[PDB]
Amino acid sequence: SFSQAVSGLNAAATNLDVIGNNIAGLDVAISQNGFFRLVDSNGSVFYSRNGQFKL
Amino acid sequence: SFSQAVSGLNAAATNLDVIGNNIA
Amino acid sequence: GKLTNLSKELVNMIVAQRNYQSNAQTIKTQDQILNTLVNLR
Amino acid sequence: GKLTNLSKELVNMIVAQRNYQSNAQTIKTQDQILNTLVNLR
Amino acid sequence: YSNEQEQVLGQIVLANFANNEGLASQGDNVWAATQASGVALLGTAGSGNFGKLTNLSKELVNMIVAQRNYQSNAQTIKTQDQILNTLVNLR
Amino acid sequence: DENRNLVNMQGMQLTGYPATGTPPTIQQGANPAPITIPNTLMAAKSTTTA
Repeated sequence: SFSQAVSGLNAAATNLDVIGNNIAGLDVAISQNGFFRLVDSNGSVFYSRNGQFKL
Repeated sequence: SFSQAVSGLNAAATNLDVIGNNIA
Repeated sequence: GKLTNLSKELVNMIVAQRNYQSNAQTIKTQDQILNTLVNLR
Repeated sequence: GKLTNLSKELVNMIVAQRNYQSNAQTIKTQDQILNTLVNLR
Repeated sequence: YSNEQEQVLGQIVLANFANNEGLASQGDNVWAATQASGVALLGTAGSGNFGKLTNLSKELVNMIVAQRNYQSNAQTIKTQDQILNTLVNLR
Repeated sequence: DENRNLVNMQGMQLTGYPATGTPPTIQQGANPAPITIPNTLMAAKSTTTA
């Protein structure tokens, strides 16, 4: 029971940390759904709503 | 009598654990 | 029906923990009495 | 579609921190009960 | 350089092991390869196995549980000794 | 350090592939060796392309 309580406390602490983290030149950023589609110089593909671009 | 007392204590501990789980 | 669109507990736990402590004390006491009888011959 | 061209959270965190404190208190209490039983023999 | 030119001077290598748990701690956070860890397999940051260079309560609780267990073990031992002493005096 | 190596607090030397050629480049065939960052000078170059 003590172990279970400790685990619950740890989970609560993790949740609190996550909440804290959440709380913490062209511009076409997106308030909507859809992501821009980006690649690194190796061709791996990534996605972001950030629309801050430089040429 | 001692065995019965021990059993009662174990039951109480189990109840406390259940209450703690419910609270969590 | 349609889709839509604590102090007492803590106290109870305290009472339980207390009861357990009392039970433990009673047990320890019983053991002491048994030890005294054994040494009595 | 086309290219275009906090209090509740803080409260939730407070509730969480509180729950954690309660859990810690419960744990500390459990340890105290165990220590008393061990000394009971 | 001050002539507005640059020169490559080298490239840092990274290593990985099949079993990091097998590495021999040398103190600080320095390690030696062993038979248990396997040989180092080398590469570079940003290629193959390696990504680029970037540029407590539960534990305490576990320790408390351990200390508790040790105390229980000590109590059991002390009790065992008491029983032995009573038997010896019994003849 | 004075030896122009990159060292940790125990004085161990960071290693990697050396650069060779002119212009210097990093090869896939290379033995890791202590990184050096020499201070030394550059030779003067006569122009051969423009």
